[PDB]
Amino acid sequence: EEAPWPPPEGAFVGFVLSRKEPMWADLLALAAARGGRVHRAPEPYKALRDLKEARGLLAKDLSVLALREGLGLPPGDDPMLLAYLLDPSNTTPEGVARRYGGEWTEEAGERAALSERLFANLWGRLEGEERLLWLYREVERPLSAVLAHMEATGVRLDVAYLRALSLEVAEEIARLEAEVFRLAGHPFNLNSRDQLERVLFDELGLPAIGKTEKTGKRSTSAAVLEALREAHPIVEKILQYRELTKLKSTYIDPLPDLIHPRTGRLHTRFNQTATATGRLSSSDPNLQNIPVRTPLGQRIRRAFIAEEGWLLVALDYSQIELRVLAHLSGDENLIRVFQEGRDIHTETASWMFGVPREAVDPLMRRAAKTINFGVLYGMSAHRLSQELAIPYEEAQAFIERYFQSFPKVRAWIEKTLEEGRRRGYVETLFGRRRYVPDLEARVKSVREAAERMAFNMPVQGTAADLMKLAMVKLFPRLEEMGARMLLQVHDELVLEAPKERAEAVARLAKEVMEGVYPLAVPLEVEVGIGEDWLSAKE
DNA sequence: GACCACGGCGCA
DNA sequence: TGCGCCGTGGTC
Ligand SMILES: Nc1ncnc2c1ncn2[C@H]1CC[C@@H](COP(=O)(O)OP(=O)(O)OP(=O)(O)O)O1
Ligand SMILES: [Mg+2]
Ligand code: NA
Ligand code: NA
Ligand code: NA
Ligand code: NA
Repeated sequence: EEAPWPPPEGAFVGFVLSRKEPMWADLLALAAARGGRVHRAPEPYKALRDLKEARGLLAKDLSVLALREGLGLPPGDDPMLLAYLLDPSNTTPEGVARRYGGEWTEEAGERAALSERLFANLWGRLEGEERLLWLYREVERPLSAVLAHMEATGVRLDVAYLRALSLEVAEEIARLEAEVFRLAGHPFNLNSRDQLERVLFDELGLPAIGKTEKTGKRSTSAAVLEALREAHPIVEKILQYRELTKLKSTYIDPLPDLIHPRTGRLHTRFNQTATATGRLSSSDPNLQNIPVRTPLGQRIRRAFIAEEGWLLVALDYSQIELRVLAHLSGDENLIRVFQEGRDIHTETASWMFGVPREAVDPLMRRAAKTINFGVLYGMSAHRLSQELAIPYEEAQAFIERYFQSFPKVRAWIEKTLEEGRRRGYVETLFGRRRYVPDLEARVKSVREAAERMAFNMPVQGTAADLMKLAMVKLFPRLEEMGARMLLQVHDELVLEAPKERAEAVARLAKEVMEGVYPLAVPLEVEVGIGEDWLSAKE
């Protein structure tokens, strides 16, 4: 059972970290298991040099830490990836363990033994599941290596810039805070939604609109505040206060404190088994939700910069989820729009909601986007009218004139739900699965909620599969050009390239992304270059 | 000190 | 539709 370090090749690794973040963790223990024997490493760090590959639960995490120490240790087989492909609700080692025959403990040796056992059991369950096997070998397993390099590389942050911006925003916050209190006739904690509720609906005469989900309090959400924007001067200042405090507390203040001492850069984690649809997630810190939609947000984007002598290259799949819907549904009108190379939102703004596409004003185009997104998420005419500043009836029509112009989308949604009810799951173009039991619920509200989750997954998940595949293909090509892949934001990639190669890099990555997997419609990629994330965007 | 539920909101 | 993080108001 107990055998001296080192282990034979192909052994499963087990390791304990002082904390969950690979880039910040002390490696406390390092074990390995193979053929019914466990090898525990006398000194974890030195023991790392003996390994040729990290095979086991949470492989990437160990690879990231290895890369941190200047070791080129790649992640290989990971039972978590197998489990997640079988059922995307398999997101943690704790859960996967109890489910497939072990216990996730806090000891390296037991973790190595667990990894071996779980892999054997899980690999057998993936026999016959050829499409999931293809996903594992061709996408998830290789992807884990790409992600490990991204995590270890990190991205550069203009700290002094954010420090200065912080002091600016702090001053503006105090003005709004002072005004709000003037209008309230007294100070209170403006960050407390409970105290705000009292002030708005009880102390001021403002009418409550909706209520909160769990506790049933009168909501003070943006949707509610926006509707009361001209019911009282205090509202506008509260909306602005919300924006500034959100951005300051979430990005401006925390980010500078997260710079790594060795790298001088910011290192997120790209979670590979975290979502029900097949998307990645980002945490510690989350870099897939850096602001950009507001002025202040854009000034925050500017903080993410290229290394000196380098440029950022930002690549973005144009309307990918819509293109994927065109393919999956086979709707002629939708397919023709993309094949003719037309702006789908502009076309959507003419095909319905009047005419003609020579064209529509910009405010009309966002109207079309709202509809499209709405269809994507199964948004009711209610929330659509509230999202469109138009009477409820005006929204109902807009939704109908949509399914008139793109009939096969309707047929596709109905077909997807029917098959989901029979099989108990839905799938992406590549066969990635999400089980959706509640399609058979006897409570309409629950059932319908489940339906929206169900038919959306094939779209969101196919777009995720495509991006993942693209990253897998793109990565080796960048390596050979001396370029870096830094971040992924669902439909977008951010790279780093030497100034002199930035053009060549952008051209190559663009073409690699557009040709990732030919569909019934072309994939168009928009690319931008700049010294910071904002100026690199379009 | 850590952790929780909630409402709220940042991004795709 | 899918995430992860914030402060509040709390518990332990
Ligand atoms: N405000 C919002 N609300 C909900 N979902 C949103 C969103 N913004 C984006 N998404 C979702 C849906 C799409 C995706 C981001 O795509 P783009 O925002 O770039 O819209 P695209 O289709 O490319 O039209 P373009 O104007 O760019 O031509 O994330
Ligand atoms: Mg876009
Ligand atoms: Na991992
Ligand atoms: Na139904
Ligand atoms: Na989606
Ligand atoms: Na090569």
